Amino acid sequence: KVFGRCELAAAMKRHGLDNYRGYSLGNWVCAAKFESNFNTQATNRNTDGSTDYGILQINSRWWCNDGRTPGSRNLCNIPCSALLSSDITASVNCAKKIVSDGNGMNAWVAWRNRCKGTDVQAWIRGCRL
Ligand SMILES: CC(=O)N[C@@H]1[C@@H](O)[C@H](O[C@@H]2O[C@H](CO)[C@@H](O[C@@H]3O[C@H](CO)[C@@H](O)[C@H](O)[C@H]3NC(C)=O)[C@H](O)[C@H]2NC(C)=O)[C@@H](CO)O[C@H]1O
Ligand SMILES: [Cl-]
Ligand code: NA
Repeated sequence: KVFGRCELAAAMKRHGLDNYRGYSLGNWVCAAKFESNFNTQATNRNTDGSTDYGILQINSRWWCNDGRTPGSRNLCNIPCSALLSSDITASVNCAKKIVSDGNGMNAWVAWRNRCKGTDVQAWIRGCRL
């Protein structure tokens, strides 16, 4: 599923991401835009053999199990395929765990390079909400 900008914003707010750990809704919408272009089915292979999954490109080395990343961990205790559903519930719960681990949203490289410090409130402009 390719979400619309305001559609994803309302979904993220309903699942409790608005201001979670002090990060406003626009930050999460911006991060999703540059990580996956709002496509829930996005997948990307890393050089170390791990894979990134879903709307927020969560990594298999630490957070989920895909059965093909030898030596990995599974801190969200969930199959990586569950992060590709049209329903973003699993991705949001895991992202809540990730952002609390110590380095905040710097866990997402695209957020650090393209969203951090910018006028992120623009990403929720025009949405009823
Ligand atoms: C969205 C996503 O999956 N991003 C991936 C990053 O999570 C990952 O970076 C590494 O993440 C781990 C787990 O959060 C970091 O470990 C933590 O380190 C801090 C101190 O910096 C400490 O508070 C924690 O104890 C420790 N957690 C543990 C041990 O469970 C680690 O610092 C990150 N490594 C880096 C930044 O080099 C990167 C790299 O694998 O991939 C992203 O896709
Ligand atoms: Cl980047
Ligand atoms: Na794993």
